[PDB]
Amino acid sequence: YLLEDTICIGYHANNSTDTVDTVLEKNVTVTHSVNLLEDSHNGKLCLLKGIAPLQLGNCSVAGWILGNPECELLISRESWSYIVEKPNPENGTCYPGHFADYEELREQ
Amino acid sequence: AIAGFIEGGWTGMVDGWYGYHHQNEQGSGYAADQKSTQNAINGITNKVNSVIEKMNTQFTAVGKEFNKLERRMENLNKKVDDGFIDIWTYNAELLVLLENERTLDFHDSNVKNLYEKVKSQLKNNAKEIGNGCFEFYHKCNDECMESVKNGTYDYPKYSEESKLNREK
Amino acid sequence: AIAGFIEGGWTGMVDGWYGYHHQNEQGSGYAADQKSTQNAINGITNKVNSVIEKMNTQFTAVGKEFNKLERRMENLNKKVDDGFIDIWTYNAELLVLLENERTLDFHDSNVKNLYEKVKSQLKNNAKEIGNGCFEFYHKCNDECMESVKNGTYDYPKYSEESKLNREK
Amino acid sequence: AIAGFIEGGWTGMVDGWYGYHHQNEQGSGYAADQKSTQNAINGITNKVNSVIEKMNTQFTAVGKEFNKLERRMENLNKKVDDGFIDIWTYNAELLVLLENERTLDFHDSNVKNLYEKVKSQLKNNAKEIGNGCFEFYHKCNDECMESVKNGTYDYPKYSEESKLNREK
Amino acid sequence: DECDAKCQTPQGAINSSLPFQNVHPVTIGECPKYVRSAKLRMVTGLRNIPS
Ligand SMILES: *[C@@H]1O[C@H](CO)[C@@H](O[C@@H]2O[C@H](CO)[C@@H](O)[C@H](O)[C@H]2NC(C)=O)[C@H](O)[C@H]1NC(C)=O
Ligand SMILES: *[C@@H]1O[C@H](CO)[C@@H](O)[C@H](O)[C@H]1NC(C)=O
Ligand SMILES: *[C@@H]1O[C@H](CO)[C@@H](O)[C@H](O)[C@H]1NC(C)=O
Ligand SMILES: *[C@@H]1O[C@H](CO)[C@@H](O)[C@H](O)[C@H]1NC(C)=O
Repeated sequence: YLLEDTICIGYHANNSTDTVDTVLEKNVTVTHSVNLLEDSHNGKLCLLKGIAPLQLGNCSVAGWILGNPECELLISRESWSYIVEKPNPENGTCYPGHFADYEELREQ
Repeated sequence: AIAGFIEGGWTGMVDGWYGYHHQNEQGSGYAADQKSTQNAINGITNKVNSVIEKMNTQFTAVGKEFNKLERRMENLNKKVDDGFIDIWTYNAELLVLLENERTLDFHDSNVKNLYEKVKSQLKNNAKEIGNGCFEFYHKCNDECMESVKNGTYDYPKYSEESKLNREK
Repeated sequence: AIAGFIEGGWTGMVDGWYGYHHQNEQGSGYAADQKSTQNAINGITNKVNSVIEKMNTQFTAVGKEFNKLERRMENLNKKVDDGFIDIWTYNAELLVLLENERTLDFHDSNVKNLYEKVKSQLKNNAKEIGNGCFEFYHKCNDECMESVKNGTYDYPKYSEESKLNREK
Repeated sequence: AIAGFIEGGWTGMVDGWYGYHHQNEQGSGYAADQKSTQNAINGITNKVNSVIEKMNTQFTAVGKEFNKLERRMENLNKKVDDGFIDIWTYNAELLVLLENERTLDFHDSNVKNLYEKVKSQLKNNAKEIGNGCFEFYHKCNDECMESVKNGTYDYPKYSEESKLNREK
Repeated sequence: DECDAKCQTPQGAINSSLPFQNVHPVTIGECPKYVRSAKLRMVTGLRNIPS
């Protein structure tokens, strides 16, 4: 009829709504977890290992390197970590012709 | 054990992962077993660090640009890029699924073992009543209680003291 | 458990993976425990789907053709093709070996747990006789039987009824 | 079990991995259970062979040399070489970590099972005294001893012989 | 922007401490490996079963 002195063994619980998947079960809510997948960017063209890139505006590598009159980028840079070009620059080889080994120069 | 014979978890225990709940003449309390908890915390952390830190990457520019007379190289390069994504996506997805099951199984085996510790000391000086609950056949003080926890529990000091209330 | 203390399997049980065999005054029967069976069926299916469905492939033409003055590219391309085959062949062969052992271990732990369920309800109202066989110290009807199965077994309703034949 | 309830290992047992230590009127001895030991030796060997032999490699020259106007190909090739090293280094490091834990867990489950064998035969014809130590309530000869080992132990032939010293 | 990174994507920079990313396949830097996955979460704690 009565309940004397007791010791109960058990486990922790909390307000966590985190869910994981196992090889045997889906959508298992858990106390503590860790995300391994980066799904978010800052939306900015940052510096790389302390060095800024070379923004070319409306110029292509060709336009900038040949010195197309619409390309100048004022008092210019002397080191860059990578290059920033627009999907379709509008200022390149203003006088038509073939640029030899262009993809090679771009890489170098 | 976890969602098995011990149906749920304690929102009352905030000092650990696995532990105990005692009630006596002095009062009731939630106490986490700091030895099984720490070894589980350290162990899991190690698993996680291994998954993250083992991935070491050097500086690399993935992209390659080709001309209209370099379609084979362009495709060779796509084959590389895609083959690596295929491998990492499969491996990563499967590793997480496998070791998440392993982690969950590991906790279960720790609570089943924490239970067996208490069952081993309190041979017939207590009764298996609820889930992971044990019902003392003797008067277990805030002293005897905190002694079941650190495993230094004295079976004889309460062996005969239990026998009286036992046969009844 | 599997090929362990329970030596073999029942060709008589066709309704599940793990179950029971009862014999009483009414008759004998093979009944699969539909709860442990279903959770095992669902779980394994998930493991399998994960192994198959996680492998997603886009449209690709592996082959590349080179000229007599493109032996380096030809070989670069062989290096890619072979490196990927080496990885998939090793990973695939090893994953199957590892998770086949894991599947087999999982069934074993389910039958050992199904046993412990029955042992937990029938504390000393029965005797451990054979492999996974329990010998009732009381008259267990087609009613009490089907009650050990769904875990709603009434220990007191047969507690004293056992005691008589027990001491003998 | 391993570094658990059975605290340490025997430098005295040199004939196997898991076994027993007996002491009686005849004398004391260290004897390895050659059935659990062999199945563990064969099993682990298989795991190892699978890790080594599954790695089959054909004849290949990794290195490729390019000219000053082939920097893209040079880098494409570096991307391949590095991508494969990244995969193998991660996979290999993680496989070893995972299956080393699995091996260690496997030994533990074998000693816990070897214990339960002995506990199953010697129901109450002996007492659980130390770690994996059992204290006979009867006179167990070099004959009865070597019979607990091969599992052909005769419970009745010593059942009543124990009862006398038992109640005392 | 004036920000500093270890990994640059065409749409913005990424935190390189994690082993994987599903942002963009073509990156520049010390980058997490690109994966097609939507979630990659490892359980550390116990199943949250509080009722
Ligand atoms: C640099 O790019 C600009 C922008 O595309 C070019 O300007 C165009 O020039 C044509 C000339 O017939 C005009 O009709 C358009 O209105 C201009 N576009 C814009 C948006 O202003 C220009 O040709 C390029 N300059 C060089 C030297 O390459
Ligand atoms: C996961 O389960 C929770 C309830 O436990 C529910 O709210 C949620 O919608 C589920 N998610 C999916 C995708 O099934
Ligand atoms: C590029 O061209 C657009 C118009 O097409 C103009 O608004 C912009 O200021 C130009 N310069 C740069 C540096 O983008
Ligand atoms: C980067 O990621 C790690 C792990 O996800 C996190 O601890 C850290 O705060 C993150 N930092 C930034 C700036 O996002």
